[PDB]
Amino acid sequence: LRDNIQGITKPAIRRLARRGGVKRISGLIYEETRGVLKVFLENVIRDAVTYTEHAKRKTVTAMDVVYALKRQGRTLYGFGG
Amino acid sequence: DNIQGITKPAIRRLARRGGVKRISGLIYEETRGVLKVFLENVIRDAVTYTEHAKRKTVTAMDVVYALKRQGRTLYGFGG
Amino acid sequence: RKESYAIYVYKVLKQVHPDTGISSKAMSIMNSFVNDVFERIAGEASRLAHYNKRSTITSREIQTAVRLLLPGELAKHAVSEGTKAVTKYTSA
Amino acid sequence: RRVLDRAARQRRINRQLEALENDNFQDDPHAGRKNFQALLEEQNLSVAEGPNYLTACAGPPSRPQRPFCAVCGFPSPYTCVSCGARYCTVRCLGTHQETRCLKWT
Amino acid sequence: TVALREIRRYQKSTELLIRKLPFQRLVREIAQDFKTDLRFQSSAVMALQEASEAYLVALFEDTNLCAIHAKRVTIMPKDIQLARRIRGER
Amino acid sequence: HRYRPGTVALREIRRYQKSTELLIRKLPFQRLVREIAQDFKTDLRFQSSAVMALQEASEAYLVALFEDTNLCAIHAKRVTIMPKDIQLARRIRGER
DNA sequence: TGCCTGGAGACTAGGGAGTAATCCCCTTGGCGGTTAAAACGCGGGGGACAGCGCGTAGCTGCGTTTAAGCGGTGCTAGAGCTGTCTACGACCAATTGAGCGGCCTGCGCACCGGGATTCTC
DNA sequence: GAGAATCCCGGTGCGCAGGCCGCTCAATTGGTCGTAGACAGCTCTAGCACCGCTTAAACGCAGCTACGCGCTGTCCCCCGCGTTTTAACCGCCAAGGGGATTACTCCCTAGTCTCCAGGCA
Ligand SMILES: [Zn+2]
Ligand SMILES: [Zn+2]
Repeated sequence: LRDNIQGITKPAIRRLARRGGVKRISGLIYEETRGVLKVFLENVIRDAVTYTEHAKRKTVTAMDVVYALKRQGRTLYGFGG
Repeated sequence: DNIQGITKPAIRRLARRGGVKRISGLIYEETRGVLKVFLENVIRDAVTYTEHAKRKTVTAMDVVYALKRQGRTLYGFGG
Repeated sequence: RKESYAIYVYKVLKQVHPDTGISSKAMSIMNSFVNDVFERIAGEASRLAHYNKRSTITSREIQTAVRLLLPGELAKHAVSEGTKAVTKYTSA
Repeated sequence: RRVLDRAARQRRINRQLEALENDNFQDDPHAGRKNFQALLEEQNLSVAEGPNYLTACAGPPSRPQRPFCAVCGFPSPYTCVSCGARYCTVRCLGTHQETRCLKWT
Repeated sequence: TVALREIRRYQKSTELLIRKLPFQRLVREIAQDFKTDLRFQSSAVMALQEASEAYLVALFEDTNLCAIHAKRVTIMPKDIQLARRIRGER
Repeated sequence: HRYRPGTVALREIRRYQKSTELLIRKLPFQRLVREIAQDFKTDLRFQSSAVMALQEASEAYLVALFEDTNLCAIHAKRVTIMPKDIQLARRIRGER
C-alpha cells in the first residue's frame, strides 16, 4: 500500500465540486484537494484507531469512526449511536 | 440608541489591532450590527444562567459559562 | 473557603523558574487553564468509560483521553510523565 | 510567485530611463509648441542618409554591463526571479519585494 | 505611514480599545429586553468587553484576509459577510 | 452539435445536487484509508461500515469546502476556483 | 493559625479479568476476462489578468466640543450563609406487560419503454 | 427549426417495512427511610446613583491623492467531445484460520465507615 492518494480521481474531485456548485475548476485544485482530504482522513483515522486500541480490539468499527468524528466536531448520523 | 457609543475611532482601533490598513466608510454600521448580534447571544445565555440561579445579578461566572457554551472560553475570571 | 491551584502552580513555577514571579491575574489565568484541561480530560475519560461499558475510570482511560486531546509531542510527553508517576506510586 | 515577460521588463526600463529626462516631477504650482518626438517625425530622418541625429547615437559598449543592487547600489550577485531586478542581500531582497517587485509602489 | 505606526502601537498594547462606559450602557440596553431590572457585576461587564474585543479583532483579521484575496487594501462589508459565511456564524 | 462551455457544467451541477450517491469509488477510498491507518498501527482491520462512514464524512466535508471555495471565487470577481480560494476558506474556517 | 479534609486501618460486595465455548465469516496469491469510469488529445471560446484613466472617498491635520474617567459619599437591593423540617428520591421485593427479535408477506419504489414536452444552439 | 435532454404515464418485479407471536426483563407498585434543599432570617458587600474637575478622545471641515472600478485587449487554459486505457470487479481453487460475542467462575479492588492530625486558605 503506497501512493494511494491518487485513488482520489480527477473526475471524482470534479463530481464533488459539481455537488458543491463549482462551475469551472483550475488544474491545480486536484492536488490541493488531495492534500486536504489526506489531512482530514489522517486526523479522523488517528482518533478512531485510538478508540479501537482502547477497547483492546483489532477491528475498527463504525462506532469508533462516529466517536472520532463527534470528537472532531463533525457528528455523523445514520451509522449508530 | 447606545450602539452609537461604539465610536468610529474605536472600530478603527479594533481594525488596526487586526492589521487592517484602510477601512471603508460602511464598515462601521456592519461591525456595530455584528457586535450587537454577538452581545445579544452571549447576554441571552448569561441571563438564562442567572435566572436559573434565582439571582438578580449577572455574575462574571454566568458570562464565562455563556462564552464557554458559545464555543469561546475566556480565562482569568473563572478563578 | 475557596479552593484553587495557585499554590501548586507557584511551586511548579519555582521549580522551573526559581527567580521569576507571577502576577495575580496571571495566576488566575493559570488556575482557569488547569481547571479547563482537568475538565476536558475527565470528560473524555467519562465518555471512554461509558462507550466501553466500564464502571471505573482507570489509568488507561486517562491515558487514552490524554492521547485524544493533547497534540502529538505534548501527548507523548504527558503519557510518559503519567506512566512514570503511576509506576513510582505503585512501587511505594 | 508571478513572472513578468520581456515586454514588461523592457517597458519598465524604458519608463525609468525616460523619467530621467523629465524637467520636473511635480506639477505647475500655478495650476493655470511641440515635443522631441514631433520634431523627429517632422524631420523624416532616415538612417544611412548621411550624418544626422540618429546616426550620431553611441553604439553598444564593448565592456559588459556591471550589475548593481537596485536597493543600495553595491554590486549584486543575485537576480530577482519575478522581475529580473538585481540585488545583493536578503535584506535588500526583502526591501525590493516590498517596494518595487511586481506592483510598482 | 501613520496607519502602520498606529497598527504597531495598538498591536503591542493590551488595553481595551472600546471605551468602558459606552460599552456598559450598550450591554445594559441589550440585557434590558431579556429581563427587567438586571444588575451586573463589574467583572461581568469586563468579561463581556474582553470577549467582544477579541471577537471583533479576530473577525477583522479574517476580513482583512478576505480583502487581500480580492486584491484590495480597503475592507468592505462584503468581506465581513464572507468571513462570517465561511466561518459558519451566518 | 457542441454545447457552449458552462452548460454541461451546470447540467452536471444540477444532476449531482439532485442525487445523494457517493461520488468516490469505494475500492480506491478503502485502499487510501488502509494506507493512512497502517502508519498509526499495523494489522488493523476495517469493517465495511467504518469505511462507509469515513467516506460519507469525507464527502460531506469536501462538498462543504467546495461551497466555501466557490464563495471565495465569486468574491474577487471570478468563476474558476483556484488553490488560493481553498486556502482562504480553510484559513477563515480556522484550520491549518 | 484553626480548622476541615485527606490519609491510615478494617470489612465487604461486586466489577472486571481469565476461560472456555461458540458462532460468524471470509481469508489470500496468482491467474483470466471484461466492461465502464479514467485517461489522453485538442480545437476553440471565454474567462483570467494586465494595463490605463478617472474621480471620488478615505486619510491626515487642526480647533472645537464632549463626555469618559477619576475621586468622594451614600444608600440599599440583594448575594451569601445558617438552622429547621419536610417532601422527595433512593433502595427493595413482587408483579406484569411492553418491548424485543423471529418470521412473513403486501406493497411501495426502482426501473424500463414509448411518446411528449422542454432546453440549448 | 434541429437535435438532445428530461419528463411523464403505464406495467412489473423484488426486497423490506410494517405487523403478528412468544417470551422475558425491566418498568411499575407499594413500602421504608435518610437527607437535599425549600423556606425564614440575618448580615454586610458591592452595585448603583449622585455630584464636581481634568483632559484626552471624538467630531466636523478642508485639502489632497491613492486606489477601487470600469473599460480594453490579449492569450492561455480549461471545457466539451471523441478515442484509447485500465483497473474495479467478478470467478477460481485451495484448508482452516481468525476474531468478536455470550456464559461461567472468582478474586483483587474500589467503596464505606471511624478516627486523627496536618495542609492550606
Ligand atoms: Zn543591496
Ligand atoms: Zn523582483
